[PDB]
Amino acid sequence: EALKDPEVCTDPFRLTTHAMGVNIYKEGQDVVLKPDSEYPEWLFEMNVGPPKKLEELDPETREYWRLLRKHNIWRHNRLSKNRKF
Amino acid sequence: GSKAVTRHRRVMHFERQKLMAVTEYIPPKPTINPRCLPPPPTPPQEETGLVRLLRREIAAVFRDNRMIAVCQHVALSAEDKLLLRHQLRKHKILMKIFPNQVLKPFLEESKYQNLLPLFVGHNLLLVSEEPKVKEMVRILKGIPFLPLLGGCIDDTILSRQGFINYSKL
Amino acid sequence: SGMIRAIVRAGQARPGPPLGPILGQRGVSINQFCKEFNEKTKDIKEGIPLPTKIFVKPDRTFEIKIGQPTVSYFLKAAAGIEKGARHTGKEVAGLVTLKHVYEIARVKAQDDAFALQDVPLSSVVRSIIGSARSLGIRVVKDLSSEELAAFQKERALFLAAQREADLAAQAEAAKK
Amino acid sequence: GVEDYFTLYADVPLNDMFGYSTELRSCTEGKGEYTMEYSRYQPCLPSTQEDVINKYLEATGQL
Amino acid sequence: FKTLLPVPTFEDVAIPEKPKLRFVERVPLVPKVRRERKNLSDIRGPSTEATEFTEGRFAILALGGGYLHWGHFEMMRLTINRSMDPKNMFALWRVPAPFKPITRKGMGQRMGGGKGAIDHYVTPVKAGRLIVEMGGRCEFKEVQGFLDLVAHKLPFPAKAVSRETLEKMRKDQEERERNNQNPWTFERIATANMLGIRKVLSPYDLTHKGRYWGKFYTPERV
Amino acid sequence: AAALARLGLRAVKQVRVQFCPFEKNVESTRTFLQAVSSEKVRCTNLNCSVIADVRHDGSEPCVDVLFGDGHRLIMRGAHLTAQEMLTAFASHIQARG
Amino acid sequence: FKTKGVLKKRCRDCYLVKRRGRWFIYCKTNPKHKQRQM
Amino acid sequence: FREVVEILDGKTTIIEGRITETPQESPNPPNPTGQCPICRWNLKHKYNYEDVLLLSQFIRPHGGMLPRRITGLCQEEHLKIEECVKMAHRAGLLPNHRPKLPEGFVPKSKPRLNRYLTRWSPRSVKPIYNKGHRWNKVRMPVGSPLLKDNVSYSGRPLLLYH
Amino acid sequence: RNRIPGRQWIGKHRRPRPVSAQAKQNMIRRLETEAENQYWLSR
RNA sequence: GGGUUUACGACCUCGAUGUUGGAUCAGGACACCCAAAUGGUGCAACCGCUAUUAAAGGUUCGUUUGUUCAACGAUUAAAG
Ligand SMILES: [Mg+2]
Ligand SMILES: [Mg+2]
Ligand SMILES: [Mg+2]
Ligand SMILES: [Mg+2]
Ligand SMILES: [Mg+2]
Ligand SMILES: [Mg+2]
Ligand SMILES: [Mg+2]
Ligand SMILES: [Mg+2]
Ligand SMILES: [Mg+2]
Ligand SMILES: [Mg+2]
Ligand SMILES: [Mg+2]
Ligand SMILES: [Mg+2]
Ligand SMILES: [Mg+2]
Ligand SMILES: [Zn+2]
Ligand SMILES: [Zn+2]
Repeated sequence: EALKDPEVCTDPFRLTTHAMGVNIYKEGQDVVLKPDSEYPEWLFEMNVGPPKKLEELDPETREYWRLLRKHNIWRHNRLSKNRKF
Repeated sequence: GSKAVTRHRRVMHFERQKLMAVTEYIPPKPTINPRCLPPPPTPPQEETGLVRLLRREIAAVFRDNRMIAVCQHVALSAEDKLLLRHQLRKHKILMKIFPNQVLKPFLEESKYQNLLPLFVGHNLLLVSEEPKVKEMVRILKGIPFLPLLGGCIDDTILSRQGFINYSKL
Repeated sequence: SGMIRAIVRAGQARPGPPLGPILGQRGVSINQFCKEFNEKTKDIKEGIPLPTKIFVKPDRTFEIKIGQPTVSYFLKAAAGIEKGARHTGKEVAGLVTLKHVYEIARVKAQDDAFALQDVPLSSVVRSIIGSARSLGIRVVKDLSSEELAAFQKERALFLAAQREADLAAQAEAAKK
Repeated sequence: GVEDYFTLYADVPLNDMFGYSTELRSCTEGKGEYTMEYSRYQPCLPSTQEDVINKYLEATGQL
Repeated sequence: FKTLLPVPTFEDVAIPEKPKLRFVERVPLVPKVRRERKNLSDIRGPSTEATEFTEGRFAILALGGGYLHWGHFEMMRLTINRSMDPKNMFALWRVPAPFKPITRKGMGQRMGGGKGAIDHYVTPVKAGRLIVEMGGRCEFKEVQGFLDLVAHKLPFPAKAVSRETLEKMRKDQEERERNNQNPWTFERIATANMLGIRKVLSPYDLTHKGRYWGKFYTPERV
Repeated sequence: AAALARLGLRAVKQVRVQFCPFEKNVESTRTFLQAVSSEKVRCTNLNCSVIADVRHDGSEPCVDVLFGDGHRLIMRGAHLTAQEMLTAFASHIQARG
Repeated sequence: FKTKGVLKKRCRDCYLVKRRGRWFIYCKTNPKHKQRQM
Repeated sequence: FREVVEILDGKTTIIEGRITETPQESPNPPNPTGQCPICRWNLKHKYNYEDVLLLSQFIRPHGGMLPRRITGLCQEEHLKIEECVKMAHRAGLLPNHRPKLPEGFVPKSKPRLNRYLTRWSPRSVKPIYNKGHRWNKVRMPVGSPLLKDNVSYSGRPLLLYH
Repeated sequence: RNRIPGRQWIGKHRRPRPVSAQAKQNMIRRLETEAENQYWLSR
């Protein structure tokens, strides 16, 4: 009762060549990496680091109010830490 | 012979008690109680970014698309709600939900004041381009307790029977 | 009876807890459920976990709905690290690429949740990025020639020293 | 466990394992049974250590 | 429906090192060998020092007078250090270590014979003084809720206040004392020596204005 | 809806609410309809049939509840409160069910 | 029942009622939360 | 006024709502500028437990109080009117505002003790056995403390405790 | 039952005798008289 | 909050308030031992633990010690 044993057989090379976790069935057939000539631009046009801030978003879009609601939830949770019930 | 500072409240002299009772505080009581007095002038409220975005979104909805159907949002399970979402996206007709506090004033200001009695309870706005009510009626027939209240198909407000006639047309 | 969520391996579905007593209290058999699960996941690589939903009816009958394998498992496999990092954000566990993230999104989109939700692959890619940053794995744009091994040797030294320090701290706590 | 019968492994001190046959079956309606064997030693807890020290003192007379 | 209000964000508040409370000694490093007299002027009257905030934002304000010893110090220290957040909150003392000695005698000793023996040390605290001052990137409701316990367990009546609360209560006090209706006030009577009431009053009443009586402080007396 | 969820609505056959959305007294009617069509009422019993009749010139909202005790509860709710309708229906199905 | 000077709810199901000239914290889920103001 | 009518016709219950005519407000109020009903009819500090014609305007036929959101009174006068209604009910006024029970009206009990200006409930007060001395006296409360701001034509304060 | 310990107006626990409206009015009248006196003694 | 032990002060008596324990007689308080009505329990029942209300009635017989206390024997519904 553990995870799959097959993990990074040739770590310096196979991981760079392609992904091995894509094959779920017992029939081993790993997919090719499909270099950048195949994947569209939205894959690279997204943030791959730390998220943005409420002081950086503009108060005319929807994600700004999403983050504001999330911060209000966090504030209410911090205030509700003295629940005696 | 007690100390100057004690714990038993150090019961005072009778003259000191009289002096305290005389020098007690008296709050200012006006002639007319200002509570039920005619209220002060209105402190008018300002519009916020959220209500501005809601107004802009409702305007864009009512200007761009053609089929704007109004239905009663039935309290169903989230799995069934997402299944209905998928069955509507198959036909490429979306759903939206707007708060009454922002939808009633916009509708009573615009030309759609004939929809006021429809937005009393829960509401759901089915938005579609190139209206095709046949598939909508078919997909709402599969659910018994989800009735179509009404809506507008190209600036033509119709009831459930009107929608049925438009679908059979 | 209702819905039960479970996460069991592909072919390692044993009739003991923490799966036995649940279906035992519900009413359905455990050996029968294990046989059904094994015969339904016999083609799956034994060792990987995948979520399943068991719908038990009042007549002690059960139906099974299996989803795509665990995204944590997908990320750990794509990174080549067995067990994720402890101090997320403070240490680096593995190294994946946007290509691998898009591949995981493509192979996991065919599930119940992302089938009911008509979302594009961008949403799934963002969810995979979030899960990877939660695991502590960094996601570089496009860097995989030898940097994977250059970071792997340092990560191996780091985990070896971490295990040594853990054993030392355990011995110290036992002696104190 | 196998089926409707879980087998629980645990490490319980012998000094506290007394009078367990009258409690296990009493809380399991008599359907439970247990088997044990001497396994290892470990440093005793402070409360029991002080208790057995006081016992030895009262046995030897002087505190 | 409800409009989303923004959350208060704190970034200029720098949490210093060692945010928790420090340890205080029951007896200082240089114990007073010469026994002193128990002056009550250190309790009678309003507090003159440590009446404003220095770096913190919340505080435990004492509306009365009394003594604080090692037991109360340990109680406050343990409670605050176990119920505070060392990552977002810091605390600081506003009262020094106990230095005033207190003399005691054993039971069975008749009156007189000389002074007793130094038993313990206490810290004199006047009315209107802050005891513990805390700061950080936290709100006011949680710190108030978790400091009301210490304020209750303190000997004198105490309240968990902040800059805003102290300013508000002082403004309310000034408003009341300036819009009071009766023309006769304790301060006016004591200063003019009306009715010969100086025979009953005390020379410190001329300054206390009938607000401080012994160790008790009633803020509702103008 | 929690009342009808915890009251055990397994003992009902058909519940139909006939109304006209273009009237001026349909608030309580639609509130009752949603309270009886909530997900909890559905999961309480699956053999029941919930029907919502929508008209345009009926001008008389009504609720018909047929349950297997041979009972037909008809409530012509045009001025009654939704809570009053709900509590009356609950009391009746609890007394006869 | 516990006779106290200051009553306070211990769970979200305790309700405070004014009866017999006193306050009573009654709980139906956990009967051990029954409090009575003295 | 709305009334719920129930009809039983062969295992079929018919519940219907019937709206009747209700009397409206008098045309000429003495002070139309006031927002609150009593504060605009200039009955503030004027009503008492004796004034039944004023208290009987807003009470359910079973002696119940009417909600503030439907009445429209200010909070202080609403509490005062609730106190006055309780005191009148205890004193024995409003005889036609009790629930009709033909099964319970037959077994007559001990005669109702004549009372008025009562503050607490008749079944929730314990008799004073110590009664205190002159300096520490257990005063017996009479009347509600909320009505201490009534106009006093005699000028003397109302004895709320005796 | 209620015993006043010690003497009635000397000990630590004295008599709780309150102040009355008569005494309040008397003190207010005396204060008004003294205010008039201290005004006449100004110029 | 009470004034039940010790101590604290010496206010009333040293031209007298006669001092511990037992016998008889008990009065009163409840901060209730039993008997009565209840709540909660890590209350399964017998045994238990605490809380509320309730003072009309009871609260044993013996060895030792002058003993109040104290240990022990036998009981009671209990030996406040
Ligand atoms: Mg003196
Ligand atoms: Mg305190
Ligand atoms: Mg005295
Ligand atoms: Mg005396
Ligand atoms: Mg005595
Ligand atoms: Mg003394
Ligand atoms: Mg004498
Ligand atoms: Mg003598
Ligand atoms: Mg003589
Ligand atoms: Mg007796
Ligand atoms: Mg008692
Ligand atoms: Mg008993
Ligand atoms: Mg007795
Ligand atoms: Zn509770
Ligand atoms: Zn008013």
